[PDB]
This record gives sequence, C-alpha cells and structure tokens, in this order.
Amino acid sequence: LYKDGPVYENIFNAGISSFMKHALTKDGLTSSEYITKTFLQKAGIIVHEPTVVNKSAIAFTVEGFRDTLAQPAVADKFWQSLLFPRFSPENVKEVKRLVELESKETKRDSPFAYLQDILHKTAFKGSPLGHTSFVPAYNLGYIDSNKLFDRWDAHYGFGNIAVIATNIEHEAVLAAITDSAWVARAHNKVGGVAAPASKYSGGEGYDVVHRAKEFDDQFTDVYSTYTAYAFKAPGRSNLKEHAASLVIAQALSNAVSPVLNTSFAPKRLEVFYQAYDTVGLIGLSSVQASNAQLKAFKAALSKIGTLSEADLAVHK
Amino acid sequence: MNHERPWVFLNKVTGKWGACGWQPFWKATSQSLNYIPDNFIALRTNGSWVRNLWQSSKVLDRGLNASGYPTVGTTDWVRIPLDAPLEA
Amino acid sequence: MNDAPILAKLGLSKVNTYYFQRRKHIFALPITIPNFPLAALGIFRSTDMFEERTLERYSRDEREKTLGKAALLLKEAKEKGNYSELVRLDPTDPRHPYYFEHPWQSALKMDTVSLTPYQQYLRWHCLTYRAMHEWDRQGLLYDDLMQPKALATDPFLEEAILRLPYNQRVERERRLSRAYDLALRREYLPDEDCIHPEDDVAYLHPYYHMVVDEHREQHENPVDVYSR
Amino acid sequence: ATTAVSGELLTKTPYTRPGYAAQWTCLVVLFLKNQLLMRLFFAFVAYVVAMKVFGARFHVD
Amino acid sequence: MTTPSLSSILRHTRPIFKETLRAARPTLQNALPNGFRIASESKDGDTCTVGVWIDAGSRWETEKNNGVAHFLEHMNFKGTGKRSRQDIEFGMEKMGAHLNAYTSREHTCYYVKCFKKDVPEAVDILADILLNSKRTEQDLDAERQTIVQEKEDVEARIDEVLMDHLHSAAFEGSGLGLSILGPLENIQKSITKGMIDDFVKTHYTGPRMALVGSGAVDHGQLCDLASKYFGALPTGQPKPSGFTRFLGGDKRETNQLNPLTHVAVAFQTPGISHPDAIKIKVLEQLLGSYSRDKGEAAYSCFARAIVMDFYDPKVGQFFRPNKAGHNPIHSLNAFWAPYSDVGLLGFYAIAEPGKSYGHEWENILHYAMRELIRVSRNISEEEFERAKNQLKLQTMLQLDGTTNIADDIGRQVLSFGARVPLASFFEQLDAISREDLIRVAHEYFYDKDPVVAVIGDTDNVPEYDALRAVTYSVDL
Amino acid sequence: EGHSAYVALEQRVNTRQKGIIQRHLSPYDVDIRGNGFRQIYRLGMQKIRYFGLIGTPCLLVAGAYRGIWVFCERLEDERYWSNAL
Amino acid sequence: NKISLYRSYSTTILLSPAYSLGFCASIFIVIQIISGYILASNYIASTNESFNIIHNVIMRELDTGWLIRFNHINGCAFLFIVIYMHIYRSLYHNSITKTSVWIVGIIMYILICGIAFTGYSLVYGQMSLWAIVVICSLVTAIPFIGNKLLILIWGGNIVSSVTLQRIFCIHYLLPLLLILFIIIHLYNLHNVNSTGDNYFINNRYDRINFYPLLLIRDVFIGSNILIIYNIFVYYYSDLFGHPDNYVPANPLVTPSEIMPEFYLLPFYALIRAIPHKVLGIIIMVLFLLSLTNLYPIYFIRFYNNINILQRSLLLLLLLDLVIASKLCLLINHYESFYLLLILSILCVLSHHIYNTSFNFSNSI
Ligand code: HEM
Ligand code: HEM
Repeated sequence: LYKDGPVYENIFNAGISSFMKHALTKDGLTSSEYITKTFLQKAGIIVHEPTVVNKSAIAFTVEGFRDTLAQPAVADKFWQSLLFPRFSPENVKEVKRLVELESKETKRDSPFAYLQDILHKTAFKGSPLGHTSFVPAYNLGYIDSNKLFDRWDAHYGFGNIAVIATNIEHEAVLAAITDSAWVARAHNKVGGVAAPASKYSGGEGYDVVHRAKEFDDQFTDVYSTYTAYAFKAPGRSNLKEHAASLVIAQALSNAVSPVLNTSFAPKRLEVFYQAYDTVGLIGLSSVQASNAQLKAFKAALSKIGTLSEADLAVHK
Repeated sequence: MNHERPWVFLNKVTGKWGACGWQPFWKATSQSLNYIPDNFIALRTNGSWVRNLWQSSKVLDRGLNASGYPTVGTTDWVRIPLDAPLEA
Repeated sequence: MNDAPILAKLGLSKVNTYYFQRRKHIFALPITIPNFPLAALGIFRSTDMFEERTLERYSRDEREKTLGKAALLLKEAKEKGNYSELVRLDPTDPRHPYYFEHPWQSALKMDTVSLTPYQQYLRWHCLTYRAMHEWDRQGLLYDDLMQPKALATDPFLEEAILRLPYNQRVERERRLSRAYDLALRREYLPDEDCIHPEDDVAYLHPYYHMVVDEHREQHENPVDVYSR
Repeated sequence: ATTAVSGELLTKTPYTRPGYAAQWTCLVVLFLKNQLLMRLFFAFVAYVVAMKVFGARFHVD
Repeated sequence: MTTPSLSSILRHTRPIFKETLRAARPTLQNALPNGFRIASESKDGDTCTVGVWIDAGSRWETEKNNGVAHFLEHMNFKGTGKRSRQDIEFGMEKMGAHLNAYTSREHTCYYVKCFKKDVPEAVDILADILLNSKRTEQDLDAERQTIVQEKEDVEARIDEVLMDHLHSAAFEGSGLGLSILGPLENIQKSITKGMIDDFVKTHYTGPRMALVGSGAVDHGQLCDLASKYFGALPTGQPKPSGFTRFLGGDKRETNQLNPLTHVAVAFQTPGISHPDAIKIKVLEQLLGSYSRDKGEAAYSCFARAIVMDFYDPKVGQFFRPNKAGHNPIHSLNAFWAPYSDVGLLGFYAIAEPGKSYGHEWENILHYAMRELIRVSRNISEEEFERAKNQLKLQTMLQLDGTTNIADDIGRQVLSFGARVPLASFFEQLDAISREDLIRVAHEYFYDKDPVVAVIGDTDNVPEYDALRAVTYSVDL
Repeated sequence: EGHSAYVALEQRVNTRQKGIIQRHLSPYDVDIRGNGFRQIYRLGMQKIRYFGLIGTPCLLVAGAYRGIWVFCERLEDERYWSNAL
Repeated sequence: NKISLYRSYSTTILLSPAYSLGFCASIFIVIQIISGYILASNYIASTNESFNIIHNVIMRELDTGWLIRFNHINGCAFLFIVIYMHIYRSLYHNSITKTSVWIVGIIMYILICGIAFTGYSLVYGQMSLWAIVVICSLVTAIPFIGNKLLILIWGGNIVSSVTLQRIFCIHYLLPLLLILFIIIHLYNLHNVNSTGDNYFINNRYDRINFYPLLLIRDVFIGSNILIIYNIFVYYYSDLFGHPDNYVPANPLVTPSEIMPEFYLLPFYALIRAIPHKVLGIIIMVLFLLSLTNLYPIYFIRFYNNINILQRSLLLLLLLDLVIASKLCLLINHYESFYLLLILSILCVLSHHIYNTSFNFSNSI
C-alpha cells in the first residue's frame, strides 16, 4: 500500500496519481517491467492491476499460494519497484495512453462509476475529497518524468508504505519483506504526507454529455440519465456509527433491490455507502430517476430512523 | 501410461455385476531380473482395489440400488469405482 | 580520462579501451557480402582502428565496471538522499555508469608511461588519423556522423537518437545542416573554429550502449526457449 | 569539454593540428601494417605456384 | 532518457512455484431410491449456501420453444399453490436472504445463502417453487415484456453476443447452438403454457436433480429434508443422447462504428467427461492470458508471439523498417467451454480495429495460428510445468466462498456424477506426460476446421478461407 | 515523394523543425563569375592534397610491380636472345 | 500544373558532376538499342552469309551503314567504360548502403557482360569463333553433365549456323530485359534517393527539385562525353578491337593469341590464374555471387561509414585489376609473368568492400 491519490493533488496536478499508478509498475532502475511481471507470472502468481483504494493510497496486490508468496523474492521485487524508480519518457507515453483509455472506458462502460466520480467532485466542493479520480484532458499533456520524480521525492519515505497479508502467517511475512538487500541500499527516511478534511455540497447539479452522439449505441447504453441522490453519513472513525451506517445501508439496499434474482436481471439501481475518515456518503444512484422515486427513498430512510429495537433485529 | 482405475460394471435389469479394467499387454520377450512389475492395472496405487472388491462383493451380490451412479452409453450397465470400499 | 579516479578506485585501468583492442578469431563469421571471395572469409583483415566494436559490449567486464559505478552512485544517494538527482545525470558526466570517451579526448594529457610501444603508436595514430578526415574543420562531432540509413537501418542507432534531450537533438541537427551547407562549397569553418580533440565529445555512445544492453535484456531471460 | 568528477571544466591542453607530413606518414604506416605481410605472403605463394604448377623458370640456361 | 537501466546488466532472482495443500472436509453424497442426489461439504462458519442444481438447460430446445427454459425460470418466482410471490419474498426477507436463479446452456440452479438456522425453511421454499409452482397463462402473459427488455439488455453485452455467435456457428441444427433467451418472436408470441409444462415434465426428473449444501450445514439434516420434499420426483426418461455435429465456419457481425474488435477462434474438443479433460485444461492454461497493462511482460509463448511484433523494429535488408505506433491488443484469453458431448477450445482476442485495410489483425492471427501449430509439434518442459502449476492455482482460485464451493459441487455432481477430490484431481495432474500433451494438441489443432466469431470492423479481420489455410504448414 | 523510404526516415529521426531561416537569391541577381576563381583555386588545392594522400599506397605498390615487371621483361628478353625458349 | 511537376521529386545539393554517370550509361544504352535494331534489320545469321552480310551489304550498300556499325561497336566499349566508372564511384562513396539499387545494378552488370559476349559472337570472324570455342571448353569441364550440356548449347559438335541463329536471338532478347532492369534500378533509387558527396538526412527545406537543374546538368555532361565518344567513332573506329576479327572464321586454323575484349579481360585472368578448370569455374561463380549483397538475410546487419584507408585500398584494387588484365594477355609468350599475374589476382580476391562489424566479438 503506497500513500498517494487524489486527496493529495491540487488543480494543477489533477490526475498525476493515475500516472503514478502505472509509472511505478513500468520499468524501474534495477528491474524492468519484463523482468518482474514475467518472473512473478511464471511462478504461479497472479499479478493484479494497481488500484486506488480510498482516493488516498495505491494498492499493488499479488495473489497466489501462500508458500509462493512467503518467499523473499516477490517482496524484493515490490521493494525494487517502490524505492528505485526510473520514470522513462517512453514509459510515461505508454502511461498517458493507458490513462486516456481508462477514463474513456469508465465513462463509456461504467456510467455508474463515472457518476460516483461526479458525485464526489461536486459533493466535497472545495476540499481534498472533491478532487478527480480521472486525469482531466489538459493534464494529459502536462505530466511527465520530471513531475513524476518531484512527486516521488515529495512522497518518499518508508512511512508511506504498508504491507498487508491475509493468508500468510505473520512471522513468515516478516521473514519475506526484511531479507531484501535493496531495502538496505535505500535512503532511510520516515516521511509522512497529510491532507485536510472535507465538507459536503454535491448538488441539484449536473455534468452534461450527449452519449448518443459520443458512442455507438449497439453495445453500450446511450439513452439514459444517471442521477445520484446522496446524503452525508459517518465515516470509519467511529466504529459504532460506522456499524449503524452499515445496518442502515443494508436496510435501504434490501428494501429496493429485488428479493428474487434472475439470471439476466438488468442493473438499474445501486444503494451506495462510501465511508471515509470522519465523513461519508450514503445514497441511491439510478437511471431515469424521478421526483416520486427520490421522495420515496428519502421517506424510506426517515422510516428507518424510527425503527425500534425489535424491528432493527431483521436488518441487523 | 495412464489409464482408468479398475471399476465394477453392474447391470440393473439383470442385476449382475463384475469387475473390469484396462489390461496393458506387449509382445513377449526376455524379462528383467532386477524388476518386479509395479501396479499396472491401478497405476500409482498401493493396490487397495483388490481389498475394496473383496469387501464390496457381499454388498453387490446382495442387491444394490445403484440409481445414483452413471450409466455406460445407452445400455443397462453402470460403473462403480473401487477407490474406496463400498457400503451404501 | 575524466573517469580516471573512478576507474582507479575500483581497481580498473585508467587507460581507454581503444588500447587493448585485439584479434581473437581467424574467420569473421557469419561471412558477409559484398566482399571478394577471400575477403569474405576474413583471414586477412583491414582495419584503421576506428571501428565501432559494438559486439564487444557483450562482456562481463563491461557489466562489472558499469555496476561498480552504479554502486558508487547509489551509495552516495543513500548517504545524502538525492537519489533522483544522481539517476538523472547527463551521460556526459564522468560519474555516469555508461560514460564513454573517445581515444583522442585524453591523448594529449595521458601518462603514456604505462603504454607499450604499440599503444604509443595507437595514441599518435588516433590523433593524426582524426586530423586526417577534417570533420573538425566542418564544425562537427564524430558522433554526428553516426546517421541511420533508409534501408538496413541500424535499429539501436535510431533509438539512441530518440533518447537524447530535445535541445541536444536540435543542436545535433543544426550542426549537421551547417556541415551540409559547408559541404556544398567544400568550405571549412574559420581556423579558429576548429574543434579541439578534447571538445570532440562522445555524447551519443552512452545512449547507443544503453539501447544495446536493453535490447539484449529479454534474450538472456527468455520466457521460454521457443518464445519470440 | 566534459567536466571533471568534481564538476568543473579544466583548461584544454595546447594542441597544434598535425601537418601534411604527419598525415602522410600516418597513412603510409597504416597501409604497411595492414598489407605488407599479406602482400609478401601472396608474392611467395605466387612464386611457388608459378615455379611449380605453371612451369615458369625465372632463370635462363 | 538519461537514466540507465540496470535490469539489463543485473542478475535477477527467480521465484519458484510451491503449492499449498490444505485438507478440506470430504464432500459427502447420498442418493434417494428415486435417484435424486444430495451432496454436502461442511466447513466451520456461521453461514451456509443451500441450493438445487438441475441438469436441464436450453440445450434441449428445437427452435419451436427456444427460451422456454428462461421463461420457466421467470415463472417459478410468480407464486405457488401454497405461497404467493409476496409470501415468498416475505419469507426470504424475514430470513434476510436472496434467492438467486441462474440458467445456462446445460445447467440451472436455484440457491439461497442463509444462516444455519434457516436451512429447513430455505429448502422448503426451494421445493415449493420447483415442484408446486403454478404457471398460469395470465402470469405468462405478464412477463413477456420483462423478458423482452432482458433480451434487449443482454443483446448489448458484446462478450455474451460473441459467445452466442460462436455457439450458433459451431453447433447448427442442435439446441446447443441456440441462444439462452431465444428469438424475440418466440418471446412475444410462441412460447406457451403447454411448452413450459412439457419442458418441466420432461426435464425436472429425479436422477437429473441434486441438492447441494456448502458451509455450516448438516448432511444428515439435508438428507432428511430431501427425502421429505424431493422423494416424490418421477424417475423420468434418461437424458437425451444425440449426436451434436461440429460445423467449422464463421459468424461475422459488421459494425464499423465500434471502438474495439472481438475475435474468437475455437476448435472442436471432446466432452468434459472424456479422459482428455485434464490435458485440455492444461492446454488452456498453456496458451495463457494477456492484458494490456502488462506491456511486453507476456508469460506464454502464445501471447508473447502475438505481442512482440508490435514492439519489433522490423528492420530488414531490402525493406524499410515498419514498427507499429503502439500496441493495439486490449486482451488475449484462452478459453475452454466443455459440454457432456462436445467442447470448444480456443482463444479470444480483443484489439483495436486499426487503420482501414491495415495488417494488424493479419499479423495477430498469423502468429496465433503459428503458435497453435508449434505447440502441436513440440512443447517445452519448463512451459509444461508452468501450465500445470497455473492449472493448480486456477482450480484453487474458484473455490472462494460457500456459494462458489456449492456451485463447483453442483456442477461436478451433475457432470461427472460425483465431486472429484482435489488431491485426487491433483494426483491425475502430476501424471500427465509432455508427449501426451503434445499428442492431444496435435489431434485437435493441426489441420482442423475452426469456428470463428467476429464482432466489430470486419474490414480488417481475415476471412474464413485464409484462416483455414494456416492450420497447417508446408514443412509440417 | 511522401510515401518514400527517405521521407519515412526523416520523419522518424528528425524532430519537427523550428527556428530555421533560409535566404535565397534569384539566379538573375547572382553573377555566374562571382565566386569562380576562388573556388577553382580552393578545389584544385584540396584535390591535390587529398590525391597526394590516398594515392600513396597505390604509388608504392605500383613501384614494386614496376620493379618486378622490369625484372621479368629483361629475363624474358635474355631467354629469347639465347634460344633458351 | 508545372509546379507539381517541379516538386514531384527532390534530391540533395551535393550531386557533383560525378553523379551523371548513370545518365551517360543511359545515353549509351539508347545508342546501342537503336544501332542494334538498325543492324538486325539487315542481318542474316549463318556460317555462309554472316561475315559477308556485314562487310559487303551493311557497310557498302547503305549510305552510312558503316557509321551505324561503328556506333554499335564504340557504344558498347564506352558503355562498359562508363559502367566501370559508375561502379567505382559507387564503391568510393559507400553506396552499398543502397541495397536494392546495388543488387539490381549487379544483375544488370552480369546481363550486360552476357549481351556484349553474345553480340561479339555474331560477327562470324576468327576471334568470334575461337572465343566461343574457348568459353565452351570452359563449359565442358562441369562434372558429370558437361559434355551433353555443351552439345545442347551448340546443337552439335561444332559451331554452326543454328548456333549463330540462337546466339542472334539471345543477343536481340537480352537488351530489352536490361531495359526493364534499368527501370527497376531507377525505381529503387527514387525510393531511397541519392547519396551525394556526403551522406546527410535532409528535410524538404535542405533538398532541391530534380527538374530541370539536374536534367540540364545531365545534358551538359552528356554532350561532353558524347564529344569524347564521337572522337573514337570517326577517328579511332577500330581501336577497341582486334584485327583478327576482320578475317572470316576458319575452323581449321587457330589464331596465334585468342584474346577477349578489354572489358572482359579481368574475367579471363581469373581463368588463366587458376590451373584447375573446375576450380576456376567455381571461383568465377563465387566471384560473381560475392559481388552481391544477398547474405545474411535474417541476421541483423547495418552499414557504417567509409574512410581514407578504404579509399586508398579501392585505388589499389583498380591498379590490380588493370595489371591482371595486361598480364593475362602477356603470359602467352613470356612465362615469367605468371608470378605477377597470380600476385595481382590474389590481391584482387582479398579486397574488402563491406567492413564486417562481426570482425570484433567475444567467445563464450
Ligand atoms: C535489341 C538491341 C540490340 C540488337 C537488336 C543488336 C543487334 C546486333 C547485331 C545484329 C549485331 C551484329 C552486326 C554487327 O556485328 O555489326 C550486333 C553486334 C554487336 N552488338 Fe548488338 N544489338 C543490340 C544491343 C546491344 C547491346 C546493348 C550491346 C552491348 C553494349 C551490344 C553489343 C554488340 C557487340 C559488341 C556486337 C559486335 C561488335 C562488332 O561487330 O564487332 N548490342 N548487335
Ligand atoms: C546499365 C548500367 C547502369 C545504368 C544505366 C545505371 C543507371 C543509374 C542511374 C541513372 C542512377 C542514378 C543516378 C546516379 O546516381 O548516377 C544510378 C545510381 C546507382 N547505381 Fe546504377 N546504373 C547502372 C549500373 C550499375 C551497376 C553495375 C551498379 C553496381 C551495383 C550500380 C549501382 C548504383 C548505385 C549504388 C547507385 C546509387 C549511388 C548513390 O546515389 O549513392 N549501377 N544508376
């Protein structure tokens, strides 16, 4: 887990983390992309695409039999990637192509994910949680090797790296990430990065795109409008309130989604609960939404408010 | 070589059973002094299928309701594997 | 050389690899044509000692030297925490692991005491044979004359040119166009503008060598023997 | 024109471009080291072949 | 790019594969005298998946009732003799669970995830919907439009449409080559209560149904419930045993406005119960997969052969260099779709259409077919080992969660008659010989008729005739 | 011309050119004698020096061949004059 | 659109007058084609009428048939001279980098040698007959199928009228294939452009339009070389020939010295300097094949620059070829010149055209 994401960007760096998502996975100083990935893939290890988790960190995840992951070579390759980058211009060009494709595909094939991006962008208007998770068009030309190196220097530090394992005995993990010579060859420094808090607007409010004029209609949906109706909810800071919010979200989701699911049921609704540190969103994203529908959703939430201990047992 | 482990045919309407398996065979010639043939009918096994067949004989001859076993083509024969002893 | 202290502290030689060049084979195979029959075999060879010798980059000693210099850079980076700076030095910086010098860049200020008679001849020849071609009177650098061709291209060379910084690429192109304009009339730059041998820097060979190594990388770690 | 390990540029060593006599001597020496032995060997082989195979005599009476 | 690349000079350390073999509790199985099967795998926990797997998909339709299986699936949820739709939904909601129905070409399943205390009620509801559901014409007429909307929605999934094209091309004249939902004209007018009742009567029989339990479940309790509810099923006629002929050919949909081109090339293979099943699985894992995020880091000879021609400078002696501007491949994936009778083993490539009348797809298919021939002729030991290890891991990766374990149990029970213990499976995986794998590869790939499905700019994708001429080489 | 190998090469190698200013005079404003004698002298001197350089090995080998030719010619004359053929 | 005509093709500004040799060779190809077509319209190929129909009909019944014949002869000689200068310039400027152009040029050179030989065979004189006999005696040294092969080439045990007729058909046919190969030569060149005095990669702003400047330069150089050519046509008509070809062929008598034309002499030397006939044939075939650039094919090869040592060695190659020609003619009477003949031939065979970058490598 590497600490970098939209919450750490500004209006001039918007999307730089996305480059960092891929640039670190491309050729480094001490191991190219061909050497690492193939060496991991030929060892029966599934190498996942790096992801941004809570708009605040980049996860590089690897999956395989525990015995294959406990050996100190996989962790060594990850250490090499994170501590000795290269940021070659040709790799940066490849990353530019990849980020363009990611934005375009998410817009075309994941309209609900794009709607979530808009929801956050307008929800937390002048605060770090309102930054964009996709590279804006202009920055596509601006971000290059020098900017990437400056950001890497700013975010450098073993305090910005974490290791998380789920089916490996703890000691073995410690035996794997501590046998690397490259960690011993790296500048020793604990460097933290901090971001401010957030407030919440969102709004009766709008991102305009004529999908029918942008994409071919046969294999994508082009005649629909995506409405996200969201409210402020507690984050993960308080475990009691987080659990209460989980119960509320499950109650709302079960009261809207069909109970009897068929094979080819279409995706028209989603009840989402995005939880962050000390703030969150809970709401309903839908297509062809209506005032009656949104009023019914609000009334359902209010009704959930008045439930008793006995009535809360089912939803719990 | 790797073929199927020995099995037991069982005919339902007639109610008659019998073991079976794949017998390798080759043209006869001189043998080898330093080699006792391994298990060839049931490859990579400690040869327990004989014990399973001996134990299961009483079960099968007594009358077994093998409707939960696969058939062999369109005939009335079903295959019972001899991986583990048959009790039902 | 300007790399001499670094090469000395690592136990290597302070003398250019232009010396120590030697013939090891009788047949120069694969036999290449156009070449008259005997000359195709390569029994007798004609060289002016200014050949590229690119295939000799495939050696363990060169790798050991490169990794020694890289280790010095990484040790400094650990000491001071200026990693990025040190991994972004220009290849014309003597501390760069791929720094390369032309023989004439050090011929006028070499010790020459540890040189055999043949190597002293090589030094004199390098200087005078450089003087014999008059690319310095055309305002060019030797590395400017490494130009790819339309057919049977030198792949590394092309890539080596795209790795250059933009300004240095533009300056190379402008030098070439000025030399072209001069060559129209077979004119030379004013005598005071003659390139000093120590100014004739090998600014493209480090990129050439880095490209060669990177291209051979995937061959030494194949996915499978039959893969492409 | 390249800097020293300390990062400064030193004064260029004085240099006088070699003259035509030096260039001519260099080319003569290079040619001789390239082909003197080769051509002597070929002359010897030609003499042996002519005196033996083709029956040339190279002496009178 | 002044920064050197030390990876080309350094000596790298190679990780090696070492499997982990956790002993799972054996899968118990019993059978009622009716033949209905009951399979169960128990594990420590608090939640369990209980379901019914039925061996009647859309494979048994003759274009007069195509989609009747899906219509039946939708009709089972509209109320029974005892309960109504509202009552069923209320029961599920009180249990806090969802009832999922999935319909495939040769399998259907109705499953519920619940707590161990709701197992009897879940089994009761499953039996109620499966056996006692009343399917009247009025309700049949009230679901036609929802199914039409589902047809229009699933027609918009490019991958599903491509696989439907592949099956329609490969298996023409048999229900295995028909779409699951069926023709629109069949949805709106043809399918009737008579067809639904005939389908249910013919295919919902004892020996073709299993009750599967996974997780914190009791096998004895499951058996008692199964006898209580599922003991009265008829011992109907056996599963049809016909000949499904494979027809090499092509199904190409032209849509030049699409941003990506999807091409699937498949070859005929024997069924899932054939002894070559494990060898075909190892072949599938040998061809491997590739995603664009990897770049040149393709771990298989196949994908790599197709990828490095977009990084090769292609410098020649008498011709100018022709290097691609960028890598256009979005993904390559080897797939195997087996069925009790037949199979489709092949590759699925997604890449940009490219410049009109270009050579990108010509090169892609050229190198794909060359690699097929090469593996038909010779396979390396290191890649053989890689393929076997990847098959081990892939087989293990599919058993995440009680629902996935139950799905595996049900599919294997319906196909092979009983679940194969993983160790036993692995026992057969270390006994495969490289020569046997080469023979299997040569039997089904070399000089055989493929089936091709194309969606996208067919202006650049080669036609069938050319593709038929590259399954063999003059040298051999 | 746009689909030619040398155009492809110039597009691959050279950047997008910028900051180049060219001045051309029409031939009606240029004197054909303008730079004639100076160029004649310079080119003559250059070619004299260059041919003096690259012609030396040929001159040396031709001298050796001339020695051999004289020897063989007078040997054969002596052979013919004495009926030793 | 005259502008579109100007800019349809552009070259470098470093095309010195030495780059008109291709145009001169084109002029002489045109001259040979026209003169040969006029001669063939008055030619009968047989052992009873050939020699007579050239000296008694062509050169004495027409107004300027003699002029046409002298044009044909001296045009062949000057075509070979210009082609040798063309090849020498191509080697001097390292033009082997133009791989297509070079291979097509070598094919054309072999074809032109064949055309010249077959044409010289048509004058059924003493030298023509006996040159045919000697070359065919070279043919019959092939192992196994040599003798039969020779018969198929001659249609009999001796040179006869059918032999002359097939030679005439070959001589007529080949120059037109040569024309097609010249077209391919020019097509490849226009694909890769010209080197010039020095090799540079030029953008359109550094190049100049081919038309009409280079066409006018070609006209100027062509007129000068045509002056030189016509000095030989009218005042040295028989300088590039052997007088024994004015004696009608006598199969019963062999000339004192059988000598080919000056432009084939080097090849003849390669046969006199190798005592074994089979070895000489093999070495000639390897020589011709080695002038090409057809190997390696799938090994990465690229070309570096050329230097003063290589240019001096090229001059040495010219010297050795000339000496070999003269000596191979002189060895008939004087046997002590075998030493210098063999020395020059060995020196020729050991000349490096392409500097093998593979000269330098390391062992495993
Ligand atoms: C289609 C074009 C050509 C035709 C029809 C042709 C035809 C003839 C004919 C009929 C003769 C015999 C008449 C005579 O000897 O004066 C002849 C002689 C000859 N041709 Fe050609 N010719 C052609 C092209 C060439 C070419 C391209 C060359 C090579 C430069 C060439 C070289 C010769 C030579 C060397 C002779 C014998 C010279 C001599 O008579 O002493 N011809 N040609
Ligand atoms: C009939 C005989 C030939 C004709 C008519 C001919 C014609 C031409 C012409 C018109 C050109 C372009 C103009 C020029 O650059 O001089 C040319 C270029 C060239 N020719 Fe030929 N050629 C002939 C024989 C040969 C031969 C035997 C070779 C040897 C392989 C050759 C190799 C070349 C090369 C290398 C060039 C390009 C030189 C450069 O620009 O770097 N040609 N030829």
